[PDB]
This record gives sequence, structure tokens and C-alpha cells, in this order.
Amino acid sequence: ALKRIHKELNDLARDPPAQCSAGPVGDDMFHWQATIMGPNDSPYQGGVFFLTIHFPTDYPFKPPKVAFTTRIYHPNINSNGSICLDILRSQWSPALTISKVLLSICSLLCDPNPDDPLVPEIARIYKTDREKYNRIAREWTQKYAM
Amino acid sequence: DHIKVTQEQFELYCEMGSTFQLCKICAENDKDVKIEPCGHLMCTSCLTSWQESEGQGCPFCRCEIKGTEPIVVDPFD
Ligand SMILES: [K+]
Ligand SMILES: [Zn+2]
Ligand SMILES: [Zn+2]
Repeated sequence: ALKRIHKELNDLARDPPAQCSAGPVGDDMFHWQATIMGPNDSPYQGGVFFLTIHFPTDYPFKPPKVAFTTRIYHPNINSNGSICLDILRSQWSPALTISKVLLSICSLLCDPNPDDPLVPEIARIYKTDREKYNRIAREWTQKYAM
Repeated sequence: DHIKVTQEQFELYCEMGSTFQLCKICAENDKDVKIEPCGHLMCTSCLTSWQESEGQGCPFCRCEIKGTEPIVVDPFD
């Protein structure tokens, strides 16, 4: 796993993602931190969201574990920061870069998948009153992400 | 079957801080195998580790593997 994690860190230095960064916490190459700027096209706009990334010993044949640190209001992300995203479980492929994972998480912030929710009550609001969902998401961004 | 890195491939990978011939799954071994029909290149132990991990299809696109062709990539230099 080390050689692949090492190339990921180089790849982020060579080609920094837009509005995303990640890198190891201290001396442990298997525990990283990430930051995501709330996409401008979403209710998270203006927010700065922190994440943890844990690489398992069998990475990249198993996905890294990625979770929000920053509290966020979203149908696919629960209060523990767990993220329901297909490429992090059943749709994982070893060739996905950390950069593509982060960009997929940003797309998920722009466009939730409410029919495969982690938080049903939020998904319900997203499917029914979108203006309300947006309102609440902004207030949470403003409260915890700024 | 031998594949020779072109100059433009060499320039591309330099700009990305790597080489064409390096397997991008492990970032350790060079690519020894071509998967069909998709054409994705990787090393054999990565293909093997993928299947050993319960992974499905091609390690890149997860498409059915209809064939595996041994290959050798000759670096540009
Ligand atoms: K390194
Ligand atoms: Zn490999
Ligand atoms: Zn493929």
C-alpha cells in the first residue's frame, strides 16, 4: 500500500484539485486529513469542510475510509460523518485517485442521492421541499463550516 | 507483444511526475498485462490481488474481462 499512497501524495502536489486538499496527519502515512470547500453551486457555498481518510492495509484493493469531521446537513452523510457514496463501497475500483474521490464527494454535495439515503428525514425534505432543504443546509454550513 | 513509450507519452508522464510503464494501481511494478476488450494496462499481481479481494471485472473499469494479453512496455528514455 505504501507505494500507492506515496504516489497519491505526489499526484496531489503535481496537480492540486480545485477547492480540495489532502495529506497525511503527522508521521502516519495511513491516516490523512482532507479539506473541501463547499461548492459554489450548492447550499454549502462558503463552507470549509474537514475530513479524515484512513487507508486500510489492503489498499488500494479495498477503498480508503473517508468521513466528515465537520458537521454537515445532507441526505447521504450522517451525524458521525459517514458518507454513503457508491465508489467508496460497491463501486470502488483500485485505480481511483484520492483526487477523484474528493471530486466525487463535491459532486455529491451539489447533487445528493436521496433515494439511497443515510439520513431518511433529510432525504424526505430534499425530495419534497427543496427550498427548505437548501435553507437548512445553508444554516448548518453557516453554523459549523464557517 | 512489445509496446514502446512515445515521446509525447514520455512528456505527459514527466509532467505528471511519473512514467507511462509504471502500473498505476500499485505504483510499484511495471505494466505486464493488457485486459480486453477495454485495453487497460496494469501489472499481473494487481489483477490477482483485485480478484483475491473479491473485486469484480477489470480493476480499472470493472468491466468483464474477455481476455488477458501478456505485454512488455519498453521505456522511452
Ligand atoms: K511518500
Ligand atoms: Zn500493479
Ligand atoms: Zn478496464
